[PDB]
Amino acid sequence: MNTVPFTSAPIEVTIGIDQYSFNVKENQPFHGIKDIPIGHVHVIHFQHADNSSMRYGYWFDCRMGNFYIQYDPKDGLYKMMEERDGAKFENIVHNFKERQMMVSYPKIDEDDTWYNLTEFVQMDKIRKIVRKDENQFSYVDSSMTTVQENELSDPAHSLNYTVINFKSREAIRPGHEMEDFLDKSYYLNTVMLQGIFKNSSNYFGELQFAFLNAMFFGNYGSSLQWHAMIELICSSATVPKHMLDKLDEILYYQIKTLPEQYSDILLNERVWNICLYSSFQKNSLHNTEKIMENKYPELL
Amino acid sequence: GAMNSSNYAELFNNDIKLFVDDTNVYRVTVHKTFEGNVATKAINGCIFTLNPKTGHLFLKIIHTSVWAGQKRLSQLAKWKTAEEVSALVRSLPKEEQPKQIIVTRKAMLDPLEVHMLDFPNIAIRPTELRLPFSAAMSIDKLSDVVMKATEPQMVLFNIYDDWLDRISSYTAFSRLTLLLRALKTNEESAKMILLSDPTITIKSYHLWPSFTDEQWITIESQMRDLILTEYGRKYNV
Ligand SMILES: NNC(=O)c1ccccc1Cl
Repeated sequence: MNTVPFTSAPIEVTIGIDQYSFNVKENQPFHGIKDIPIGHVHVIHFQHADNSSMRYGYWFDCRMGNFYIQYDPKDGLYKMMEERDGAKFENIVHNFKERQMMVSYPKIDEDDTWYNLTEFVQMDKIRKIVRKDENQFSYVDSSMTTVQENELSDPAHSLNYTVINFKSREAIRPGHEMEDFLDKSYYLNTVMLQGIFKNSSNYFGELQFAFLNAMFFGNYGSSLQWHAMIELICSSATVPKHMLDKLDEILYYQIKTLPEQYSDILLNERVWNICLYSSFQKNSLHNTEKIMENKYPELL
Repeated sequence: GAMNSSNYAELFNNDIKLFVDDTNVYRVTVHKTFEGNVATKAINGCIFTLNPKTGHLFLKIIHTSVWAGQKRLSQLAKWKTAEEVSALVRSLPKEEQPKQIIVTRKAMLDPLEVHMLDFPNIAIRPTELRLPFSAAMSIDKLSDVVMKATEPQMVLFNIYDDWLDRISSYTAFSRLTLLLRALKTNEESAKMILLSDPTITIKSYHLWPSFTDEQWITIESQMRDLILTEYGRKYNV
């Protein structure tokens, strides 16, 4: 179990830790979060009480270093930092725990939700999507755009997701125009899986990370990326059986976890109806279609 | 974006553009089988690709053999159209390639865009105009060459004959669409109108009859009467 201590909480803020969130009042005696499960990536995120504009946050893995949060009054946000002096850090943490100024990451023991939403997400891959190589953790916010968005403007603050574009030369082989546009298997299996991602786990990991940035930061480009990666699988006639079964599980938990009230802006009606009812894989997402129909029958 | 009444004169500026109409690509006759089921028999088709400024018509004849052993022919027909348009642009010298290609039905947008990915600077556009190009097979000289074809074949026509010697492209296009609209609403009456007077002939080297300016006004008036009429007979007004 690991700990992300806070220097202080000078401004009122809603703090998220994975799928949990809690309110901290201005200058309340809050010194961080403890009992964080080792073995998963985590995201700690912020919405200031005064300006609900700009959700923002940090992806991190506690196995990769000792991290803490410190409000910056010049830039005006809670920043993640790394403490290199391990003894300084253990001593700081121990003192804050003895004075019980830390909230406890509140995992129910039956609950595999976070694992199921991050099964394929690795920090090393996050740091290639989010380029800032002097830190071991990665900052994301609501307004960051994607590489493909900037093509259609600051490349350093971008999300470098894999560009997917169904009407592109990459996606369409000369002489197979109709075949490849109507059955995307070539583009999924040869171009993307074998060529770019190397395996399905890296593919699912980008997909999961895209969903998580869409849901926690309302990042619109991430939501385009999640839907694009789903649609590419659903629109391929030929998909390994193991990917389909895993895809159904992944989407199941994503749909389960989405706040009900955010479904109107995070769920693309065209992509879902196509994926569940028209596509080659319309019969292969049983869990996902059952939860979608019982929870959001409106969209369909 | 799309093409409509507000930007109508763009057709006749000096940017090369083509209309593509796919409505006669896949043509069938529906009939009963001995068992009393229904079957289709395909007949030859054509792609109607037209430079509205010059009148040049690239008529790509679609021989029924291209459907043999294929499934989902209506969908394949859009992609075959796209493939033949893309082959045509590539066959044209660079300075003759269109800057825009306007499709008369929106289902052609994606098939054409995909086939023309190599040409990022050619705009593929739809139109809100209800153009009567499906009636192109009511022109005798075009129907004849299509039905006689024994193999795939492209013939290059000029749909305006020599009208551009006497009238502008805008007026020529307006005559052409009025003639085709008429032939589409009442083919027999329209053809009766165009050929009643045996003294006006179709030159061996012309699609339509050799009307004077005055006779063309009479003709044009008679086609408008036909189109308004049939609109009564059809709607009872
Ligand atoms: N009739 N067929 C033609 O190819 C033609 C050639 C020059 C001008 C007009 C026409 Cl109609």
